[PDB]
Amino acid sequence: GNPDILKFRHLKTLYPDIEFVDLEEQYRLSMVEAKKRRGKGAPKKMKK
Amino acid sequence: SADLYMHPEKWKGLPPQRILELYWERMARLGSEYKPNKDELNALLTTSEYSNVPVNDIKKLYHRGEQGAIDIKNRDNSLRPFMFDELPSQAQELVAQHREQRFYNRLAAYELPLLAQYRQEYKRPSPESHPVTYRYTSYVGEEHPNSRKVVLSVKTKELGLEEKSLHKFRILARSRYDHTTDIFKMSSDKFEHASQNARYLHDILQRLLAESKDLTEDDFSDVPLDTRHTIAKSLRKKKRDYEFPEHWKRPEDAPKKKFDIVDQLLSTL
Amino acid sequence: STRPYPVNVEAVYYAPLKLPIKYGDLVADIQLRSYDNENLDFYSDFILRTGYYLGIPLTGPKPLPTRRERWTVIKSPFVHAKSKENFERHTHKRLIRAWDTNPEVLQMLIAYITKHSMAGVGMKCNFFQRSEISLDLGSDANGLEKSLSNIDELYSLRNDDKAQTSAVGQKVLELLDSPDFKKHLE
Amino acid sequence: SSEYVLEEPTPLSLLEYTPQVFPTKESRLVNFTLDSLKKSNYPIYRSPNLGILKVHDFTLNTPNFGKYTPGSSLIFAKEPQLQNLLIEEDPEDFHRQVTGEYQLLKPYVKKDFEKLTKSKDTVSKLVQNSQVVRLSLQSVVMGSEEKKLVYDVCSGMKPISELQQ
Amino acid sequence: TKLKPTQYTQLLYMLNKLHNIDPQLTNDEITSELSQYYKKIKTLDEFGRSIAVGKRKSSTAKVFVVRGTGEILVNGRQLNDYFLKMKDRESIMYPLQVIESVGKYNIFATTSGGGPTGQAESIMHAIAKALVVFNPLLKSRLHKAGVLTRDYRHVERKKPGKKKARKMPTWVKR
Amino acid sequence: QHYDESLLSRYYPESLLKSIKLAQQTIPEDTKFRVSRNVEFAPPYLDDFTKIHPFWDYKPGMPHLHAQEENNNFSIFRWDQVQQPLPGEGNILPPGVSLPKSKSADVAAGLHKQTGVDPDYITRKLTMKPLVMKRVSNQTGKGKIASFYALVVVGDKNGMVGLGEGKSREEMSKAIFKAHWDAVRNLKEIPRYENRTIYGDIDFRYHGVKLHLRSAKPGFGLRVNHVIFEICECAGIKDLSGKVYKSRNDMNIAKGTIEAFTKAQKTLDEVALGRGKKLVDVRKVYYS
Amino acid sequence: NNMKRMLNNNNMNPAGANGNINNKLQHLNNMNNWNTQIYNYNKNMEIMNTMNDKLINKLLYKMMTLKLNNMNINKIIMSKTINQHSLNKLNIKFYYYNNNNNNNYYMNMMNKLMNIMNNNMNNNLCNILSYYYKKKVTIEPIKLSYIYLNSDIFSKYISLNDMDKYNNGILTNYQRMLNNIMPKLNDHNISMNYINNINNINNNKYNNMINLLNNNNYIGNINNIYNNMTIDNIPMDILMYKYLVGWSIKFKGRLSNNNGRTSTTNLLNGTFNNKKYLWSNINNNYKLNYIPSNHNLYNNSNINKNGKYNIKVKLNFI
RNA sequence: GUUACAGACUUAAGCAGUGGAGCAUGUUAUUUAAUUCGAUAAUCCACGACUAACCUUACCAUAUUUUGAAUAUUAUAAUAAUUAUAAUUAUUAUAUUACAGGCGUUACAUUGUUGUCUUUAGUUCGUGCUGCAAAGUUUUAGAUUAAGUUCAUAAACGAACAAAACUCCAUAUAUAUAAUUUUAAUUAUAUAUAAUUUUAUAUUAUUUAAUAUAAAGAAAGGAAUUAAGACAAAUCAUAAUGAUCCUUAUAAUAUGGGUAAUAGACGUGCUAUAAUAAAAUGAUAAUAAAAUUAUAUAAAAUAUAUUUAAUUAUAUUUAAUUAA
Ligand SMILES: [Mg+2]
Ligand SMILES: [Mg+2]
Ligand SMILES: [Mg+2]
Ligand SMILES: [Mg+2]
Ligand SMILES: [Mg+2]
Ligand SMILES: [Mg+2]
Ligand SMILES: [Mg+2]
Ligand SMILES: [Mg+2]
Ligand SMILES: [Mg+2]
Ligand SMILES: [Mg+2]
Ligand SMILES: [Mg+2]
Ligand SMILES: [Mg+2]
Ligand SMILES: [Mg+2]
Ligand SMILES: [Mg+2]
Ligand SMILES: [Mg+2]
Ligand SMILES: [Mg+2]
Ligand SMILES: [Mg+2]
Ligand SMILES: [Mg+2]
Ligand SMILES: [Mg+2]
Ligand SMILES: [Mg+2]
Ligand SMILES: [Mg+2]
Ligand SMILES: [Mg+2]
Ligand SMILES: [Mg+2]
Ligand SMILES: [Mg+2]
Ligand SMILES: [Mg+2]
Repeated sequence: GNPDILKFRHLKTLYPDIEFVDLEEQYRLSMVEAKKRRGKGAPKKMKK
Repeated sequence: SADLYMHPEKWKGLPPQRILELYWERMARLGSEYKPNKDELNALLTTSEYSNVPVNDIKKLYHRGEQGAIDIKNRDNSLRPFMFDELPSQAQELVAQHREQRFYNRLAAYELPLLAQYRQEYKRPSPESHPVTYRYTSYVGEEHPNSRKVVLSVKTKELGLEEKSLHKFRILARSRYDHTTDIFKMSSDKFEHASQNARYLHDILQRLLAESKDLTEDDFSDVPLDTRHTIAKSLRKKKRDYEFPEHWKRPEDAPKKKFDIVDQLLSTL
Repeated sequence: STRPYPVNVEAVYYAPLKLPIKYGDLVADIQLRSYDNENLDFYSDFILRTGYYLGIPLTGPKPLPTRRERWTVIKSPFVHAKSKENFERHTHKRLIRAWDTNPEVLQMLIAYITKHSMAGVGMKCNFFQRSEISLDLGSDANGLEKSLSNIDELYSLRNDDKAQTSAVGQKVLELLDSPDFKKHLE
Repeated sequence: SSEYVLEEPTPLSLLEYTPQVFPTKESRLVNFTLDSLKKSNYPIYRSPNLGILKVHDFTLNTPNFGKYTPGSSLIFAKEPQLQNLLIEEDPEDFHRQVTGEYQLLKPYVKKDFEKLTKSKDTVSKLVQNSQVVRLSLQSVVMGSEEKKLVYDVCSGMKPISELQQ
Repeated sequence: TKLKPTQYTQLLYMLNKLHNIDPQLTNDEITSELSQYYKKIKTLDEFGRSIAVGKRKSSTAKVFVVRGTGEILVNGRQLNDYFLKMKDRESIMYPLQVIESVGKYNIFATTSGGGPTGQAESIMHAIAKALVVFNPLLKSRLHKAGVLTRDYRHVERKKPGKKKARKMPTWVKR
Repeated sequence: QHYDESLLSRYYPESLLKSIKLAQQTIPEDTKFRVSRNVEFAPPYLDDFTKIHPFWDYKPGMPHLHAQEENNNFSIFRWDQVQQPLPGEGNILPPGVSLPKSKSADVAAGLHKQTGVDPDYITRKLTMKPLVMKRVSNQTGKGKIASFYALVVVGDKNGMVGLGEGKSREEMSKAIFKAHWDAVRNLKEIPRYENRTIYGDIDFRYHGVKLHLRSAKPGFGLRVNHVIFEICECAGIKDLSGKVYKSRNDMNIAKGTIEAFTKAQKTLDEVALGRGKKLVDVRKVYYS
Repeated sequence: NNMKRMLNNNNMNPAGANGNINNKLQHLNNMNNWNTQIYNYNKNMEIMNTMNDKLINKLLYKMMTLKLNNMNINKIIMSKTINQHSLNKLNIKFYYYNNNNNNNYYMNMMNKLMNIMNNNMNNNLCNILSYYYKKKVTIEPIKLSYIYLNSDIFSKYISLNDMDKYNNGILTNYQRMLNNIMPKLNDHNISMNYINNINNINNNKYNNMINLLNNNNYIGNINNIYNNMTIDNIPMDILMYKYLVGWSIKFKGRLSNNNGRTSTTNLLNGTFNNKKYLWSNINNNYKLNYIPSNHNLYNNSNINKNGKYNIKVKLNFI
């Protein structure tokens, strides 16, 4: 496809006035939070 | 004027509805870049008698949008029963189609007669002077790579040639010259643009003509016309050359004109 | 009922008129493709109507044969390959052919058609230019000037009585007029 | 429930909608002009930028818009206004479109080949090869300079290294 | 919706009997009551031959039948040269053979599409239709013979899972 | 039909007059005008298209395909309400339909249709009381199919009382409605001494339940099984003693007790008539 | 005989009597079965266009949900977009739902969103889209006042908004409300009435033709042919689909907190056969050759705590 | 592991096959560093897979990546676009955590979809009525149909999802259009009409229903649609999601290898075992349809295999057309 296509990121750039909500992202964040709460969060990544 | 919303200073003397409309326009046009104005506020206050809202309340609403409205003040009414005041999806689609039809009818009625102003009689270029036919193709909405394709096509007898030179030209053409229909055509897709391709084709044609008219130590009188490609093409296609025998016909057996007396009586003109 | 419905309305209500062909000098043929009929047929009818007024002797929607792009597919996401479903797509094709018109009129027609185009319908145009055998792009500057003059004549505002105007077209005209444009070639 | 405001059709309104490929000379110039405007990123197919919005004057037509290989995301560059806007309008493009001028490359002569290689038969073979290449490259569409470079490489006048840059 | 067949039959019986009353003795009232319950030709051409188009399978046969002495020309060549199988020729003849008019009518057939036997059948079909114009009284006879019926037998398509139209791939139990 | 310019101006606006004139010039007087059967360009009704309609044409300022406006200009900046509402009459109601305690009124209306009963009486004077409110099920091949069973005594509190049962797979409100309907269909005049209690001490068997209902002195209240009490409240019995033996199946009590009232009781007057004797009530004669 | 011939030549009308056609108010254009209404000659380009359209749909869906200072999250439901690709221009369009004269003086979040689509001079969404298509784009929102006029919206709304009413089990009140959306319309009666109206119209036109009549097939003037025929009388009667006759809504998946297994729960109302096609000239037609025109089916699958579930909706529309 | 009737490719005829041979392909088993994973009674076995050289691939060996494909948060710095040498924005770079990612495990957590019962004829709701009631009647005593479609009868009367019908293909007819060089008008394509055919004479059984005969008609098929429930049937390898497990590794890239291994076994096919059947030849080129050709279709012709040349196969080189 055309890699330059409008994304949710841009929907903040174009229309700052409207406080949009990306639903899938929000859901993912909620899931992550739940995982953190119940001791099933991701282990901290090794750097070395 | 059209550019009226942009100047909030001018509109105090307008009616209230008009002022409201201008305000709404202003809000629309500069959505995120909206910045309140004193004159505009004053206008809005003046309008307040139109739609039943107090003077402090209107000002508060202007200052704070939806939050202010909330402060001034609900049940879910999603599955509230049907009051029969709105068409469904299919219905609405059918209506839209009908609107489109009506629009097109209107166009046909009042714009196409106007279009007949821009009307010119045909100015024919004679086949004697203009035998060659450069056909160009154009795909309207798309950007096809066949839009560059141009096709020159000429009857070889229509070209200004002597008989010896004509034969030589035909020989040079090879597969491009058909012999059943005395036609030579060629297309070019080599170049980027259509005009370029047409020019190239023209140049080729000119070169071919120059070669035909040479005759100096190169006649091609004793190379017969190769018609193999044409016969191959004919084989690929089908033929309906056969016809009804002319001696099998029977004009005497044909149905004669039957006498209709009432029709005859009618025809007094 | 004492209400005079003029001729244009009547014409709209009835089938579209067609002007007769004086000479068989096929100037342009326009093929209309679409994945269905109703819109396409309507569009063709509209094209014919506008062609009548622009006096173009258009012939009419000769239906060229429909295509059929078939594709079969196993219904399931996994195995059950004994059950299979077909799919098809019909490219409906209609042909218009303009027969006697001075190029400018034809261009206008085509431009008008593409302006008020319909949803489902694609379009292709084959234009035909009966030129002489020998040609010359040597006497150039004068020919360019003539072309510019012709363009100017074509796109002149006769009476500004709230007529249709285009900003891009005006810009194009301005560019054509300019000294820089004239200079280009030499 | 109101009167139909009939705006009269005009050639000017039907300008832009003129076919991109039409035989006429007059039409060709117009088409070229339209193409030049499009290249410049003039507001065709879109509402113009004027001195009303100041911050949000964005465009998507950057040097490599719908392309992958240049590493970036969507770049919202600010558009000029209708004033302070330049038009590209290059001569080579005009020559290509309005007139039907084409380059055709140059056939490599035998003398040039003799400059490098010694033997006659080998030179003749090289010349033949160059000729063969030329017609193929004319047929293909690539780019004025790039195509020429390729042709040179094929001939042996330039080495293979000049391609990989 | 509450009307039954038996009721309708009864009603018909009632009406019919009333109608049957000798027209001379009938009344105005009866007739008023009963009032409620009421409710292109082919020809030869300029040259005197009957064109007719017949079809079978993929074949199409436009056939010019004319009154001259009985000779055949299929598709611009002799009949024995075109149709090699005698069966096809016999089939073609059959419309002229059900009538006693083989030898009477010159026939100029022009076929397209399909194979030879199907083409011959389409020609035959066309000829019967052509003959029907020359004498309309024989039309019923031709129909009875089975020549005026367009043979519908159409090649069934290959269905998805099946190999051919009906031929399925082998079944297994174990 | 080629009309004059002045006539056209009288009926048509000044903008389209030129276009009309042009059409007249172009199209000759001798014109055939064929009827296109295979495609219909124009609508199925006559309309001079000079007037743009609100509903049946596109809204002018609104954006769409065939806009014929600039990308900037679209006069439509409020999207709270609907843009193109329905023309002429606001509704699209079919023939014989209307727009939207109430349940009791609906019941009464339905009864009035079905069986000619007075709706107003049903609404006001009758008062209902659910006695049993089961959920009940059937083992079908699909599965266990539950069904809400109600049993609802209704009664004007002047000796007019009726029991009714009803059933719905859908929720219990519907079942109760049905039970109420049934009760009003089955209204029944019970006899009662002094408009407060039964005549004699009755002892009646309905299926399982063995009933025993003693009469009562005035002031002594209802002292009986809860179902019986409920039925008495509706049927206007103020004073009653009694006790249920054997089965105490609520439904069968409810059915049995109304049967006992209607059947086991004999009014004094009826007894007197049968026997041919005076049958005085001593207390009444005394004047308490 | 001449008069009869003339009538035969001109004998056309709206379909639906027992020389007739299905008018543009009597059936759907088969183009309105597909969502990318396009033909291009280069099929690669067409594919690219339809991809773009699909990507824009997702973007639009994303936009549709707003927030108000983390107080209220008004989820505007939108239909699947339909993209009309004329030669000149694209036009995107969708149907949407949103849940005293005090609000003349502030712009609502939904209003702002709608304004963004086409009204923001340079900044608007249509302008930005135009770069992807190389033609002028026009987004038209269409407001629906009810949830159940469009099938997609109905299914989508239930998936997103009314979670709590069915997550453990379908609450009784909610179920009742679903059941009694429409007032149980006698669909047989309505179809029959419509047919009668069509017949009457046909008779009227025929009568007019007769009156006019008292080798060329031209009748009288237009005014006299269409004597009683007007915009006020005909169009709305002829309009085919108007009445949600019957509808079915199915909830399916893990919609039970106690139970591990799934739960198919179906609500059924009215009827899904159409009686206008049963006894008249108008015939039924099939969208994508498998969905009766009058039907419109859709589903939308929101994720729960327990896992995935969906909500089929299916309406009939006489 | 039950009665009784009715049904059809069920059986019976019949035609051609499988089962023997060799090969192809899938499966099994075993092998292997890896032979990736699933499908595996009917309802797996040229199935998922409409093409496994690399890639695709998921498997294996050896190498090497570690915020990685995203979104957001917090900072430094650099370039470009816009404005009237500063600033606003957009991006990029380096980092910074939450994480990203997972064809890992469970279709006995799910979605959607599909298979089989199934184009089978079943599956239920209002009002009335029966039963104390759960329930029953309707939804069947007969009969008939392909059929819960229908007439006879019946405490029933109507109404829905199925059935039928509308739908598509094909057919016949009519109208329109096609300057009969994009022609095939013997066509193509829009719009109609047409039949689940009708009528009458007789012969059997009771006004009708089957047979026969006749006269009227072009009138004779195929496709899609496969309900409810069930099989914890198939799919987490289309995709998505719940729970759970991996986070310098169960995530990511390259080079090669493997998926093509071979004792026996099992399906599907292909080619065969010669004269009611195989091979040479057949240019005024015997007779088709359907479909593809801008990520192309490749004509004629020259050259070699080949002393004539044709055939067949390559090469040489692209004529024509992006297409009635
Ligand atoms: Mg009872
Ligand atoms: Mg058998
Ligand atoms: Mg064996
Ligand atoms: Mg074997
Ligand atoms: Mg697995
Ligand atoms: Mg395996
Ligand atoms: Mg590998
Ligand atoms: Mg994860
Ligand atoms: Mg992996
Ligand atoms: Mg599943
Ligand atoms: Mg599994
Ligand atoms: Mg039952
Ligand atoms: Mg049953
Ligand atoms: Mg069916
Ligand atoms: Mg022809
Ligand atoms: Mg089922
Ligand atoms: Mg299982
Ligand atoms: Mg399962
Ligand atoms: Mg999973
Ligand atoms: Mg996955
Ligand atoms: Mg990895
Ligand atoms: Mg394998
Ligand atoms: Mg198989
Ligand atoms: Mg043999
Ligand atoms: Mg060849």
